[PDB]
Amino acid sequence: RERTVRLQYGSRVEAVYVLGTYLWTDVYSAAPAGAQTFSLKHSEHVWVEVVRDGEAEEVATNGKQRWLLSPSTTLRVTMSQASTEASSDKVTVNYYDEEGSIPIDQAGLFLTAIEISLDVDADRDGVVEKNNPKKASWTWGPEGQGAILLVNCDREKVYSKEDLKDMSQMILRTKGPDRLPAGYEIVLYISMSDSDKVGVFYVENPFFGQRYIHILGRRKLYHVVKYTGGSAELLFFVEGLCFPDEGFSGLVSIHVSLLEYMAQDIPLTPIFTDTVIFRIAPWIMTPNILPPVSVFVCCMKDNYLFLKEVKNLVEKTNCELKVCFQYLNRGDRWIQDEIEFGYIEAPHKGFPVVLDSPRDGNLVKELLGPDFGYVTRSVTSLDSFGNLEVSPPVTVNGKTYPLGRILIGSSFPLSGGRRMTKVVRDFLKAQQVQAPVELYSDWLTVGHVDEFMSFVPIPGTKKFLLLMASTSACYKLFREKQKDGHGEAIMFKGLGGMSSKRITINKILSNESLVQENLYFQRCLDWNRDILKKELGLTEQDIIDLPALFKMDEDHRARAFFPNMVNMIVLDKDLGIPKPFGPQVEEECCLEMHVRGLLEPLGLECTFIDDISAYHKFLGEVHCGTNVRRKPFTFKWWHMVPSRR
Amino acid sequence: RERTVRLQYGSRVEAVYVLGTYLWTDVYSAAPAGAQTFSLKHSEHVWVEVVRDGEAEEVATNGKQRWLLSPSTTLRVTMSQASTEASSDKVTVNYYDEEGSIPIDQAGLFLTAIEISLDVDADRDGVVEKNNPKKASWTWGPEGQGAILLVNCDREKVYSKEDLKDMSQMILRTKGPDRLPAGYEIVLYISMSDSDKVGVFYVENPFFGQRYIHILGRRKLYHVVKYTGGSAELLFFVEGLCFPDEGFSGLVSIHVSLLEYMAQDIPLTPIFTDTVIFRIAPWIMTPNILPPVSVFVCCMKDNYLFLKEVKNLVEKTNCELKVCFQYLNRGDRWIQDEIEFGYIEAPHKGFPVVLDSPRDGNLVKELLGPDFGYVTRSVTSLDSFGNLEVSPPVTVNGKTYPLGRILIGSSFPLSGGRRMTKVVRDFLKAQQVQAPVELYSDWLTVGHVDEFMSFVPIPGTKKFLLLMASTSACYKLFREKQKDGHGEAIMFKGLGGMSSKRITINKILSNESLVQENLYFQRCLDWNRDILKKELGLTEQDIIDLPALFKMDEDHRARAFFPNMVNMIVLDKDLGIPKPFGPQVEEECCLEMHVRGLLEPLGLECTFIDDISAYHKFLGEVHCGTNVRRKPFTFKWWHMVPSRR
Ligand SMILES: [Ca+2]
Ligand SMILES: [Ca+2]
Ligand SMILES: [Ca+2]
Ligand SMILES: [Ca+2]
Repeated sequence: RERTVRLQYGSRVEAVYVLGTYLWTDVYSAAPAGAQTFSLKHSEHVWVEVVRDGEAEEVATNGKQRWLLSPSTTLRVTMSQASTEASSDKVTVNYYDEEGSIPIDQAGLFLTAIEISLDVDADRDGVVEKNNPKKASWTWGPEGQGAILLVNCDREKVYSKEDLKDMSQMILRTKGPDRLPAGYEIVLYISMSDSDKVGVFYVENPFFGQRYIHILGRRKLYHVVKYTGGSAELLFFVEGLCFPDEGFSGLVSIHVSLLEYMAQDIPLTPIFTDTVIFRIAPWIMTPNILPPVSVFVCCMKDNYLFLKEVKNLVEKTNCELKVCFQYLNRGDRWIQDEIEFGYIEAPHKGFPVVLDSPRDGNLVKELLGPDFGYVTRSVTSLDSFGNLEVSPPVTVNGKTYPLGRILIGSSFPLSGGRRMTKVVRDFLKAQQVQAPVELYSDWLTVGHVDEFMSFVPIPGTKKFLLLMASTSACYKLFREKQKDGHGEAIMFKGLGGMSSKRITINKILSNESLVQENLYFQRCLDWNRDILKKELGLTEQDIIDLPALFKMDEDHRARAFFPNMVNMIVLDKDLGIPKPFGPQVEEECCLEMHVRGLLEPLGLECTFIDDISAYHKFLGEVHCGTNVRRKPFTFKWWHMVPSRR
Repeated sequence: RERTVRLQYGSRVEAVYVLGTYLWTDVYSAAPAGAQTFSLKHSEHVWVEVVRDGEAEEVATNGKQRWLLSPSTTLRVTMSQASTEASSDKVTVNYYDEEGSIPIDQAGLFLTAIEISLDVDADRDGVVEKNNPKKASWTWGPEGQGAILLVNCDREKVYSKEDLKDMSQMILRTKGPDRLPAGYEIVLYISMSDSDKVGVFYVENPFFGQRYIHILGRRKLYHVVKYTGGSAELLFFVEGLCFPDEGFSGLVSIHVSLLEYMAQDIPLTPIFTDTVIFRIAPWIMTPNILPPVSVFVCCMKDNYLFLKEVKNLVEKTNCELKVCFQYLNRGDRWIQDEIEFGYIEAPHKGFPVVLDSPRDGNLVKELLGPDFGYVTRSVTSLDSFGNLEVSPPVTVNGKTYPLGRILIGSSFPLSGGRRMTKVVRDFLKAQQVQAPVELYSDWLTVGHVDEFMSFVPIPGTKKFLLLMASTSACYKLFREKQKDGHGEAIMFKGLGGMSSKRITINKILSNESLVQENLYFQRCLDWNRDILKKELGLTEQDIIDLPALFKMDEDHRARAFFPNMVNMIVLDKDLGIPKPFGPQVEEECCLEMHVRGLLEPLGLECTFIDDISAYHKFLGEVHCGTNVRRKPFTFKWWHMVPSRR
């Protein structure tokens, strides 16, 4: 970093020198007319080279050497240490005419050397290293570098060092004498565009106590920073205001400049500028294979079997159970549909962050606990978080997705069908590290991917399975039981509001239109199976089909005939599975027995959970919801190398 | 690419098979209840494997082999050649119960195999290869791949193959029997977002002649494509509608799908989809080192010396001269300020493309010739193309910029000064391949980088120089001439409207405020010198300083005292340099002689061009403009690897 400083014809030049740079100095312009040669002297801590046509020669502090004056003969000036009060740092040039050895004039350069570095933790260990030479760039991957910012997820003032504890540190390190020379100041600044992406806090007046003031952000694009002599550090705390999105990459920049005062009405000159970049950490979703921490449940207060059975399930684990009831502004599934658990992470810190999309809007929301960051937002059913899932880590065609891939239900491109809102799809895409895939959920009345699919770990391995609803599996099973003489076996036993229908296996198998409707739904399921296999790199060995059955509405879309078992609580080996209420054979539900026969040999332990008995019947709607909060991946997101956007 | 096709319990399944895929087939669901084992037969061109728990075994066309029925025992079906009218492609499965060897039922799969591939020239040689396996991705670099589109720069109808000659080809290649089976169609489509980025043309009815119809673009997101039997190719022509910009990466996608008809009011199912991506080629600027083709000039019709001298200059070269006059809607420099020559290139074709920003707006604009593509657009003087330059190819800190870097004049970030409009800055940035740098032009009244800087090739080498205006150089020269006894030497000789001012070297050197104003301007120049050296990787050996002098206005901004020599016509070794009208010493302009002494030893040939005499004086404004159209770089832009955006 070479900087231009010219000796002034007929005056001394005084300049601040910033360590890490060096000066090239024109001595030729300040030479009086008619002068021929020049010599120079300089102080102990200034290094001076004479550079003639690109060839550099170090010069002593007081020599008598002379050089011909010439536009192509210049000085190179460097200093390796900042000035103190004991410093007189200078270079003096004397000029000579053709005749005689006594100087006819002299021009000089008086220097004050200071160290200025805006430092961040670019090497991502949680401590702010000195002047990381890569701090002005942000690169992905294990060898990648540059500092990370967390969004402030907790929804002109004064803050202590406690309130800012979760933000990122940025330190302005300086070294120099008691004061900057006359006409200089130091200024921290950001662009107008970044002003809604970040905020920066600082103690403006530490003699009055440490009261952190917001100095950069909305409406404040610059802040003059007071210079302290000697070795000094100013500590700033930095927060992100928003996640990456359509139009925002996640990258922001903060600058510090030493500015020189020219004159009134003249802008100040940026003598030196140092830049750090941050990337705001993306919101990341947790798949079913990650260790469960807490199980969240919502239901009506009187659904007693559901609560007892969920509690019994969780007691088999080390998880905590959190019970929530219904609310005026929210659907009956809201803990599943309106709330999504995810996390954010920086080298120094991370925490869980909940996305909230209340049906009727927000009316206070925690009630979820202080441990969570919280982010709240013409909508269709496809906008629900029931329509959002994420796969376990996969590798596809040699490309690794170490954080898994987000799955979103949609309709065929030319179908004119429903689609999750663009703003939410754009958000998920912009987080980049989960590389989302759209599935086809629009053949379902409600239109949620969690109605037809889920993932479970295979106990005692690092592998997993895709679970798919299958109508073909159900028809096969019922046809077998009928052939076995079980055709009169009744479903919905114990649901009094279903009894008059007297639904048996025979009655189901003889309903011709229902058969055709379910062949079609199987085609819809299989279309998904194929996308999942392609985009997750799965084979048929990775998939288990659970029996399901649907009825068709007037839009030709599906709703559950009996509860969808695939939407289940996965806590490692233990699975809470919705109780299907299937046909009773030998006083056991043939659906429950079939599912156990598929899952148990893999060491998966099945517990059927009754969420419908309290309602006396089942019309395709479930009035309860569950959500599991999980430990984040061990893999650090910033070690991923995502495809070029 | 594995696709799910199930045998149907109690019916035959007919399916289209697309080459490049294969089917996995469930035979277990179609088995009657109570059946134990199955066998199979198949035709000559269908390959069938029995896959038991992931282990695959090829099966003969007619064997007697039997396998136990089981959900985990499936078929894998592949075909390597498309069907003809002579084909009967089929797989038949027979089912058996426990007792007896005669089949109790049979299910079968009748196949029609077709080839479908949407092909583009992804390997960038100008010919459309068959099914490039990378055609759905776009990667930069010499080993990079994916197809390139040109914007249509020539500003519900019918077109011949002639009008579309400059667009990109895309070919849908198919192979199959006389017709698709009942209930299938083929559809080309694009997203709504891409609908303003592209257009696609096709002959809908070739029996009526080849009349190309616009089938995809604004308002048309899909087009049903007629299937022809046998080996067939449908030829599409594709055009880009716009350059990359803020919010548009340059990437677009086109899809073709085989859709299956389900039933009325049911959306059609996308059985197979093939995708090609295009990148729209960026607009690229030509630096002064590229070979000149044509020189464009504008002036008033009576500036005779300018025209004669420019003509004489161009006659020393092989370039063409194009003379343009003044227009009601345009400034006097418009060929320089409102017009910018650049080019676009695709593997098959490229041409020059002019950016047009008329002062008062457009009132027909060519008049520049048919050989050029043409693109026309609260503005300040910084928005002028006089404020836009591009460097020769450089390497900086090991990073190559094989196309050079675009340079744009601006003001200091905190200055509240003028800045080129965001839309234009965003455009230049989005082209990506010239990686623009902002300089400081706002200390100039007009505020154009071309007032203070330019580039010239060094004859007989591959190197170049940066030319910088220097007030220090001028003061040095005048002080020498004064010391030499030339203080009364007069400037502006022959300009009658300057005579009464009687400006001499003495009069200039004694004006104290003008000295201080020009020291300041030199600081502005040097601030630029430093940015240029940093961002272009230049040393002091790459720079020559030309003497310049400015006067200051009420805003503290600079205008030329005498014509700025740095803004010059560079045609290889020959430089048209504005005639400065400097002080006469020994009947030669000391400015002209000084400039010759700097440039000539490098083999640069200097010609001074008088653009001001026709006006009788010089107030800082130039009434003529020039622009040089050049050959594009030999380096292909798509071979560059730009930084992640
Ligand atoms: Ca660190
Ligand atoms: Ca969810
Ligand atoms: Ca090709
Ligand atoms: Ca220009």
